[PDB]
Amino acid sequence: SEKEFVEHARKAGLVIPHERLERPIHLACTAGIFDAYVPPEGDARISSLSKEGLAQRAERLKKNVASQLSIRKIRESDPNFKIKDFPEKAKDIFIEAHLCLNNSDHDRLHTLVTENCFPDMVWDIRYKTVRWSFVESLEPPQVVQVRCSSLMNQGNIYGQVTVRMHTRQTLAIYDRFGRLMYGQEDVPRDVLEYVVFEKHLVDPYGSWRMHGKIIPPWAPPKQPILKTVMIPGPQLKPWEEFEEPQ
Amino acid sequence: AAPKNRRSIEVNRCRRRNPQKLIKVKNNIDVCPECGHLKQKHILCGYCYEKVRKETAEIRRQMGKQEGGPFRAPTTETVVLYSGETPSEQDQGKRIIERERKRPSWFTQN
Amino acid sequence: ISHGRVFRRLGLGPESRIHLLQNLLTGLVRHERIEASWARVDELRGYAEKLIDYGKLGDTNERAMRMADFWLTEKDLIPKLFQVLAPRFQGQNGGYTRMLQIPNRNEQDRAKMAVIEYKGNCLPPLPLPRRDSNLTLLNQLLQGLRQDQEASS
RNA sequence: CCAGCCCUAGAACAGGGCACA
RNA sequence: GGGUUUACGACCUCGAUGUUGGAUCAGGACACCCAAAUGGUGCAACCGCUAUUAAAGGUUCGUUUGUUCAACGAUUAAAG
RNA sequence: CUAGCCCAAUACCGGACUAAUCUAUUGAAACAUAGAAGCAAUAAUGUUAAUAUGAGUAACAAGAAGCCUUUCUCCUCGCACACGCUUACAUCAGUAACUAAUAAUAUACUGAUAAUUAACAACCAAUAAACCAAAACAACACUAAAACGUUUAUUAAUUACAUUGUUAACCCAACACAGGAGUGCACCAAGGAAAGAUUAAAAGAAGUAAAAGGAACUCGGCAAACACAAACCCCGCCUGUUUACCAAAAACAUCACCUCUAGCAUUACUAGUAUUAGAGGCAAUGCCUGCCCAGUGACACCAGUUUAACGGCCGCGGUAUUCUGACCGUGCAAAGGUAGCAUAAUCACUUGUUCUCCAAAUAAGGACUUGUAUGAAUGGCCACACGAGGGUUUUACUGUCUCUUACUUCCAAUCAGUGAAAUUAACCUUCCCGUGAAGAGGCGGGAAUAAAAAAAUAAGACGAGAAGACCCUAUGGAGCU
RNA sequence: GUUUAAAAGAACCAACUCAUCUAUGUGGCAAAAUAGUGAGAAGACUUGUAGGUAGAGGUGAAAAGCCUAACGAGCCUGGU
RNA sequence: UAUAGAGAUAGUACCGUAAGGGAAAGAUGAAAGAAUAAAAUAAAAGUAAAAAAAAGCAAAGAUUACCCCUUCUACCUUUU
RNA sequence: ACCAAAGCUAGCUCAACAUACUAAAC
Ligand SMILES: Nc1nc2c(ncn2[C@@H]2O[C@H](COP(=O)(O)O)[C@@H](O)[C@H]2O)c(=O)[nH]1
Ligand SMILES: *C(=O)[C@H](CCSC)NC=O
Ligand SMILES: [Mg+2]
Ligand SMILES: [Mg+2]
Ligand SMILES: [Mg+2]
Ligand SMILES: [Mg+2]
Ligand SMILES: [Mg+2]
Ligand SMILES: [Mg+2]
Ligand SMILES: [Mg+2]
Ligand SMILES: [Mg+2]
Ligand SMILES: [Mg+2]
Ligand SMILES: [Mg+2]
Ligand SMILES: [Mg+2]
Ligand SMILES: [Mg+2]
Ligand SMILES: [Mg+2]
Ligand SMILES: [Mg+2]
Ligand SMILES: [Mg+2]
Ligand SMILES: [Mg+2]
Ligand SMILES: [Mg+2]
Ligand SMILES: [Mg+2]
Ligand SMILES: [Mg+2]
Ligand SMILES: [Mg+2]
Ligand SMILES: [Mg+2]
Ligand SMILES: [Mg+2]
Ligand SMILES: [Mg+2]
Ligand SMILES: [Mg+2]
Ligand SMILES: [Mg+2]
Ligand SMILES: [Mg+2]
Ligand SMILES: [Mg+2]
Ligand SMILES: [Mg+2]
Ligand SMILES: [Mg+2]
Ligand SMILES: [Mg+2]
Ligand SMILES: [Mg+2]
Ligand SMILES: [Mg+2]
Ligand SMILES: [Mg+2]
Ligand SMILES: [Mg+2]
Ligand SMILES: [Mg+2]
Ligand SMILES: [Mg+2]
Ligand SMILES: [Mg+2]
Ligand SMILES: [Mg+2]
Ligand SMILES: [Mg+2]
Ligand SMILES: [Mg+2]
Ligand SMILES: [Mg+2]
Ligand SMILES: [Mg+2]
Ligand SMILES: [Mg+2]
Ligand SMILES: [Mg+2]
Ligand SMILES: [Mg+2]
Ligand SMILES: [Mg+2]
Ligand SMILES: [Mg+2]
Ligand SMILES: [Mg+2]
Ligand SMILES: [Mg+2]
Ligand SMILES: [Mg+2]
Ligand SMILES: [Mg+2]
Ligand SMILES: [Mg+2]
Ligand SMILES: [Mg+2]
Ligand SMILES: [Mg+2]
Ligand SMILES: [Mg+2]
Ligand SMILES: [Mg+2]
Ligand SMILES: [Mg+2]
Ligand SMILES: [Mg+2]
Ligand SMILES: [Mg+2]
Ligand SMILES: [Mg+2]
Ligand SMILES: [Mg+2]
Ligand SMILES: [Mg+2]
Ligand SMILES: [Mg+2]
Ligand SMILES: [Mg+2]
Ligand SMILES: [Mg+2]
Ligand SMILES: [Mg+2]
Ligand SMILES: [Mg+2]
Ligand SMILES: [Mg+2]
Ligand SMILES: [Mg+2]
Ligand SMILES: [Mg+2]
Ligand SMILES: [Mg+2]
Ligand SMILES: [Mg+2]
Ligand SMILES: [Mg+2]
Ligand SMILES: [Mg+2]
Ligand SMILES: [Mg+2]
Ligand SMILES: [Mg+2]
Ligand SMILES: [Mg+2]
Ligand SMILES: [Mg+2]
Ligand SMILES: [Mg+2]
Ligand SMILES: [Mg+2]
Ligand SMILES: [Mg+2]
Ligand SMILES: [Mg+2]
Ligand SMILES: [Mg+2]
Ligand SMILES: [Mg+2]
Ligand SMILES: [Mg+2]
Ligand SMILES: [Mg+2]
Ligand SMILES: [Mg+2]
Ligand SMILES: [Mg+2]
Ligand SMILES: [Mg+2]
Ligand SMILES: [Mg+2]
Ligand SMILES: [Mg+2]
Ligand SMILES: [Mg+2]
Ligand SMILES: [Mg+2]
Ligand SMILES: [Mg+2]
Ligand SMILES: [Mg+2]
Ligand SMILES: [Mg+2]
Ligand SMILES: [Mg+2]
Ligand SMILES: [Zn+2]
Repeated sequence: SEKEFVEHARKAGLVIPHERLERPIHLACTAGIFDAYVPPEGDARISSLSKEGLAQRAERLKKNVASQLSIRKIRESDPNFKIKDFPEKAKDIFIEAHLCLNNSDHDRLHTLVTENCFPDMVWDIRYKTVRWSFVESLEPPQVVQVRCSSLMNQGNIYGQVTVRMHTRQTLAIYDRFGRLMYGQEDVPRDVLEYVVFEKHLVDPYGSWRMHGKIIPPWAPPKQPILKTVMIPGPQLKPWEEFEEPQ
Repeated sequence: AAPKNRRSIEVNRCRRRNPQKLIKVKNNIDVCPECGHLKQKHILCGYCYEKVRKETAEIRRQMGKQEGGPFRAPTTETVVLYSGETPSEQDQGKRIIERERKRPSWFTQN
Repeated sequence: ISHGRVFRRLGLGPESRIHLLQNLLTGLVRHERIEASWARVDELRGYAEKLIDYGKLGDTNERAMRMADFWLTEKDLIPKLFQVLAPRFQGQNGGYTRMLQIPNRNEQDRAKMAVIEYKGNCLPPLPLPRRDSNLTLLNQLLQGLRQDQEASS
């Protein structure tokens, strides 16, 4: 007669069991971006001409002292590190990561992108179908800036490299029922992004992993969705009156 | 008396699925033209009545705070005014309750 | 067989029903608007009308005085009944109360509930059910019929 | 036609009334 | 010929078919007590005695007794 | 006839195969040959666990409004201690679910934190002597002879603060149970709420009222009543005790009266001593208790004595015209039933006969009385008082009844929440006649027959409940003599 | 409390103790209760605490009663 | 191999005043410091998906066709 | 589709040997 129920699922963590951990948390990456590169508002008009863009890009890459000392730090920490063959590897990593997210290959996707890039690109898409492809690239990827974050508590250095890409992709996100949701699979839309890769320099392996994706604030808005959206108003209690904002 | 045999699921279903035991649909449901909530055509609106009841409870709370006793009822009429209002020539000589809230849109001055 | 019965059985008997109605009438006189069960309010409405009539009978009437003394349990409401409720009901004949069925009680009993209110009180007006305007299709058709009947005379 | 409200109609469901006033 | 009494038999029930009288409600048979239609009489009349047909409807209230019965009081068209 | 694998079955008997396991050798998309067994479940009112039917049925709960804990309507088992339970107590927070037989939330669930502080209570001198003289307002007394104390002498470590019980809405009854519970205070100044919300069907429970009659009802005046009185018998003298849980009595005990058994000392009887103490009978009191020691007991160890010890107290025939038999003959006994009462609580006949009571009586009371089976301490006859004992009358009273009715409350029906029980082979679960393990829903011959709810009545399901308690059987028991 | 020269195994009637009769209840509030009505109520009276008598027995104002909800003889264990 | 094997997760909860009796209850993964957690059965009885339409031990012969037609007195035990 | 279902382990049983037989905590 005396019986009760069990399995009341509750998640309650405290600072005492958080800090009495025997081994610290090994992080293969940092939280976010330390020094975000703010691009000039004239990219849309300088990307039209080849020489006037590449010249300014090389000037910005060579004249900044912070980027130069960071490249020197990466060079002294790991040999055979050159910036000339870096954009090709960055483009390869980008295309293979997008193909891995297309094929739903979470293992190779984890090997390619880092722990800050994986959730932001798998969470809202794990229940959908993607048809992404690579057709053309008008402007080759260009290394904009290079930064390095050194924390002396553990003695760990993370080298981040920002690469501006002008890419031409075909994106089509389908629904879990099979209907088209976002865009067509044949329209080669032009995208401009700034991929921030990161690498742990103290690590013996130290693979290059995509860390962040910067979009300029003046970038054109994304393509409209196919369906319509209703935005609800403030759900009013009986003893509350609506206030019309003007 | 005790049952002679076990009633089968067939007869049990025939008994407790008869339309006499099913929940009947209501056709007197309408929307309230004021707040848009659902109500019956012969019953007051729950939302509007809750608004009026909250306002009435606040008014009664203030009018009871005005009278420091349980057996202290006014022998004159009463008038409730809101922030930014003054007693008229017809409302003078009565008890006055003053609310800091602005006058609601449904409360008519009269 | 309950043919020709006008009072419903309430409480623990006739005296208990009288006491329940007396408490309800005291509350109604005090607050000018109360809410209770639909049956109890429907039973109390007639007593409220008769109480307003007895209050209109005057202050110096010993019958009305003792009736108010019996019914109004809180003795501070008898001057109220005789100097607020009765004077403000002078041109009216029988339209003293307003009873409206409110939704069922949110408690588990789901009782059929009503609200009773003395007309002309200092409280927010209940959301009374208003009829349709004359600008409705059917009402405009009936207005046209009425105008035709007026012109035909 | 049957929301509601009354009933000399009724356990529930049914049934009779709701314009004179 | 019937299966109302007592008996006879021991066929169904002893992992239960509860046993007399009453109260309530009665269903049915007729081998009819009354009521209805007749025959015979040693049927004068009133009362009777038998027999035939008919079962839609009735068939009382009390004292004693646990009583079914039984005795008694008052009646009823009769108290089957 | 055409093909075959070429002739039914209960108890018992025989044979050939065989499911699933383990082992020894094969096999390795799960098998073969052998050897072993905890070797096969449609049935034991079978065991365990889970599920259905009954059934969303029986049943269960929170007074009202309100400014939200403030005022109204009612009923009154409250405070403390002892005993007992141990934190269920207090503050804060939460309740989706678990406890409250439902919610609201919370003294009854969950978690954290706190608490009951000694002056009240517990533990808190011995050794000898003086001590007969009750408590009951105790002045003074009665019988049943009655707890409760000081003083004197010898030793009693001697020096602040020791230890322990301090909450509660509580205990014993499987339960937050209409039950059982010691003591001192008061009857409210303290405790609480009969209704979750409607309607006002039947039936059921409780109450109030009722024309005329007033027991005509019924086993009975049971119950009820505006009555709450007077008498007659039976049985027990009376008060009292008894079958906890179907019998409270006429049963037991009882004062009184009778029998037996004992001449006596350190644990009963008894710290008593025949006017005493035990083992018993019968029942106050009044009149009495008649005969018998033949048998069986007990004293006497054989005679003999004992019945207020166990127990018994007679036939057959004729007689005073015609009915009885004062009387006689004969026989057996230990004596042959005395007084009294008597159709009784007394075998049957019996509803014996008669008088009173009633209009009517197998009722009650008074008489007659062989009761051939009454009867005298296993006691017989009357009497006062007494009895929730068993019967009978007289008024009074009334719904007991003629002959029921009206209205309230709990029930009831609907709505909302929670939610059992006996029972159940499966049912797609009609009626009549017949038949049949001898009373049919299931068979036969006929009639009837859209399907499902809800509310009522109990004729049947040889309805449920309890392996009939009556009867019999058992080479089954047990109590008593 | 009342009546009594009375604390009289007297009387009326409370607390209290029993349980006469009826009606509900009958898997119920309850493995014996509720309501009304009853009997005793200064005594052979009720009752608190603590101890004793233990089953071939105890105790018994004999009902073959009671001895931890089933007693013509408790319950548990073992024989089993 | 968790209704088995010791009663045993334990002589513990719980039931009795006591002696004494005496249980049931475990199942992921290398990692849950992999619960926007991943895969195999979705196979008992009981329900839902999906209440029922004359007639009858509920089936069989069948049939274009679920019933409608025709035929068969549930099973064990105990008994003549 | 709910209710549910399946693990292989905890451990037990019977013997042999055996120090020689009321474990640990006290
Ligand atoms: N003694 C005896 N009993 C028989 C014989 N045959 C049948 N029975 C009994 O009859 C019963 C079964 O009836 P049956 O199956 O023979 O009709 C069983 O009790 C069985 O023992 C017989 O030949 N001799
Ligand atoms: C007699 O017929 C019997 C009585 C037994 S009571 C001693 N009744 C039923 O079996
Ligand atoms: Mg109509
Ligand atoms: Mg016969
Ligand atoms: Mg014969
Ligand atoms: Mg026989
Ligand atoms: Mg024979
Ligand atoms: Mg029998
Ligand atoms: Mg049977
Ligand atoms: Mg008849
Ligand atoms: Mg005839
Ligand atoms: Mg005639
Ligand atoms: Mg007849
Ligand atoms: Mg042949
Ligand atoms: Mg054969
Ligand atoms: Mg084999
Ligand atoms: Mg076996
Ligand atoms: Mg099985
Ligand atoms: Mg049974
Ligand atoms: Mg059964
Ligand atoms: Mg079985
Ligand atoms: Mg159910
Ligand atoms: Mg319900
Ligand atoms: Mg039912
Ligand atoms: Mg009910
Ligand atoms: Mg306890
Ligand atoms: Mg609850
Ligand atoms: Mg708590
Ligand atoms: Mg206390
Ligand atoms: Mg009510
Ligand atoms: Mg209540
Ligand atoms: Mg209620
Ligand atoms: Mg009724
Ligand atoms: Mg009645
Ligand atoms: Mg009366
Ligand atoms: Mg009368
Ligand atoms: Mg009579
Ligand atoms: Mg009679
Ligand atoms: Mg009486
Ligand atoms: Mg009397
Ligand atoms: Mg009298
Ligand atoms: Mg006596
Ligand atoms: Mg005397
Ligand atoms: Mg005694
Ligand atoms: Mg008894
Ligand atoms: Mg007793
Ligand atoms: Mg009795
Ligand atoms: Mg008595
Ligand atoms: Mg005697
Ligand atoms: Mg003498
Ligand atoms: Mg005697
Ligand atoms: Mg005598
Ligand atoms: Mg003698
Ligand atoms: Mg002798
Ligand atoms: Mg001799
Ligand atoms: Mg005489
Ligand atoms: Mg006799
Ligand atoms: Mg009589
Ligand atoms: Mg004799
Ligand atoms: Mg004698
Ligand atoms: Mg003698
Ligand atoms: Mg008497
Ligand atoms: Mg007595
Ligand atoms: Mg008596
Ligand atoms: Mg009437
Ligand atoms: Mg049928
Ligand atoms: Mg047969
Ligand atoms: Mg048979
Ligand atoms: Mg038949
Ligand atoms: Mg047939
Ligand atoms: Mg037939
Ligand atoms: Mg025919
Ligand atoms: Mg029946
Ligand atoms: Mg019934
Ligand atoms: Mg049958
Ligand atoms: Mg029967
Ligand atoms: Mg039966
Ligand atoms: Mg038997
Ligand atoms: Mg019996
Ligand atoms: Mg016998
Ligand atoms: Mg034999
Ligand atoms: Mg033997
Ligand atoms: Mg006395
Ligand atoms: Mg009583
Ligand atoms: Mg009464
Ligand atoms: Mg009393
Ligand atoms: Mg008395
Ligand atoms: Mg007396
Ligand atoms: Mg003792
Ligand atoms: Mg013996
Ligand atoms: Mg003895
Ligand atoms: Mg005896
Ligand atoms: Mg006896
Ligand atoms: Mg016992
Ligand atoms: Mg086990
Ligand atoms: Mg076990
Ligand atoms: Mg299934
Ligand atoms: Mg058929
Ligand atoms: Mg037989
Ligand atoms: Zn509204």
